[PDB]
Amino acid sequence: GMRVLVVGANGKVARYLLSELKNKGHEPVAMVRNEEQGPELRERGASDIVVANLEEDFSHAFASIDAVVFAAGSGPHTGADKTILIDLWGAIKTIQEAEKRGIKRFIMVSSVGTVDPDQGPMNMRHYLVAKRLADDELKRSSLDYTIVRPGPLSNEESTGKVTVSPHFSEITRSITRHDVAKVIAELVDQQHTIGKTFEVLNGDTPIAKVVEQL
Amino acid sequence: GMRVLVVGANGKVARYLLSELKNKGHEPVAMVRNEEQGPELRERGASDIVVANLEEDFSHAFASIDAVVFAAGSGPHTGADKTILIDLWGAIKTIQEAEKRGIKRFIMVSSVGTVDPDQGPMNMRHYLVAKRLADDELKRSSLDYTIVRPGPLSNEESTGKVTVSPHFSEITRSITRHDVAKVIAELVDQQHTIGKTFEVLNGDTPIAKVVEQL
Ligand SMILES: NC(=O)c1ccc[n+]([C@@H]2O[C@H](COP(=O)([O-])OP(=O)(O)OC[C@H]3O[C@@H](n4cnc5c(N)ncnc54)[C@H](OP(=O)(O)O)[C@@H]3O)[C@@H](O)[C@H]2O)c1
Ligand SMILES: NC(=O)c1ccc[n+]([C@@H]2O[C@H](COP(=O)([O-])OP(=O)(O)OC[C@H]3O[C@@H](n4cnc5c(N)ncnc54)[C@H](OP(=O)(O)O)[C@@H]3O)[C@@H](O)[C@H]2O)c1
Ligand SMILES: [Cl-]
Ligand SMILES: [Cl-]
Repeated sequence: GMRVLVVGANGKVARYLLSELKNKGHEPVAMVRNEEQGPELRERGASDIVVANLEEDFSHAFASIDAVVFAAGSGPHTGADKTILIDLWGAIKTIQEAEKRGIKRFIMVSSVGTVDPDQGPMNMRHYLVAKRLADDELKRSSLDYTIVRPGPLSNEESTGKVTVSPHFSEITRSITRHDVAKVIAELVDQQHTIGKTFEVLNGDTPIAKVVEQL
Repeated sequence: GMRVLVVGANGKVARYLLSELKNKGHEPVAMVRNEEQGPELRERGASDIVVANLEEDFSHAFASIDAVVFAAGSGPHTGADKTILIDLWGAIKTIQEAEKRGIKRFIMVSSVGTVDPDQGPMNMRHYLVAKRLADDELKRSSLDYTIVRPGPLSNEESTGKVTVSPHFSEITRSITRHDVAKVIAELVDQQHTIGKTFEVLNGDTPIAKVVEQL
């Protein structure tokens, strides 16, 4: 059972992820910007709460941690300034802090669209570049990484069933946030998933079996 | 005499740079987004004009080129989306295109503030990260690079006199855009400046002598 720091722990995927990690026998440590978000994240599955901000010194957050999941993001309501500062620069600093501390296991929540950002919708291209460049920083690191690139996210209830590819030639489906969380929790302690980058949609294959074959 | 592609050739520094390169015996090739900008850049010193856009396929621009100067930028009037897409992603693609083609000589026009972007003014921090990460991409490349980090830019007339440092412990001065252009033109064909990153302010030392000692 790993102590897993969830960076971005108040987000929609992350919230589900706290519960998925708990029920896999892990100890989810939720990182939050303000202390008042903590009580409900404990109800959702967090073992511990750490109050830290990616824009400030957040090194204290990484104390006694076995694995990091980067699930943070600025979102569609803050500017492209925050896409740079959170999704890209924040991720880069989380990676450096994990190396510094010797935390080997790192799961990146990325996105489809990142293999070829210049072919993505112009209105999204800045986001896709930010995600891509963060992925590349992880790929250049010494960490035991896995990069999960979900398709378009939905808020439907979990199906428990997905499809994966190193890279789909087209994206014609969505994935529920519940199911992304399930995928991450399934692979956090799977050594055979180290060094893997994959895209994930809802589909027909049970999540446990998909992860077995990654 | 080198054929020097000036990326961002319609900008304020770049415009002066066309003339500085010409009068050093180089052939400045101005890259512009639209053809109508070309006639005046020829008057300012350009030997040739190439019409290309960093957001589209611009590989044709790099034909018959000996050196690249990246002097492009989104500016304070477009969004942080364009800081990502031009200053960072555009630079990254220019670097890749230079490697692809075997163009060895690359001069980056960067900025002070990049050694420690989190200590810079919050309103500028996204820009400083973009510049920093572009600099790091160049530093990881196989190119014969020089990175010039000017201080705050001014539109005063050239003094011809500067101060340099690997990194100033404080910035209490500006530098004219004329003088930045002079610095770049001075070092483009100087082999001893390869692998050098430095900050540059106006000061007391003639530009030729500063470059001799880099
Ligand atoms: N939308 C899509 O269709 C789509 C597609 C592919 C990939 N994705 C990616 O999937 C990820 C997870 O999705 P999601 O729906 O869970 O996103 P979300 O609900 O926006 O989660 C983002 C979290 O990041 C946190 N955060 C923001 N700034 C922070 C900072 N400075 N320090 C620490 N935390 C900070 C937020 O905190 P607060 O609670 O304080 O706001 C929020 O809880 C996204 O981040 C996105 O990049 C999305
Ligand atoms: N302001 C400061 O105090 C300061 C301090 C330190 C460093 N700097 C850096 O110094 C650099 C040079 O300064 P400057 O004053 O010459 O800037 P500038 O006048 O804004 O020059 C930027 C140029 O980039 C071009 N450009 C924009 N998008 C492009 C694209 N997609 N493809 C090709 N070209 C594109 C613009 O073209 P158009 O002519 O079509 O607009 C413009 O000519 C800046 O880029 C900045 O990063 C500035
Ligand atoms: Cl793609
Ligand atoms: Cl600095």
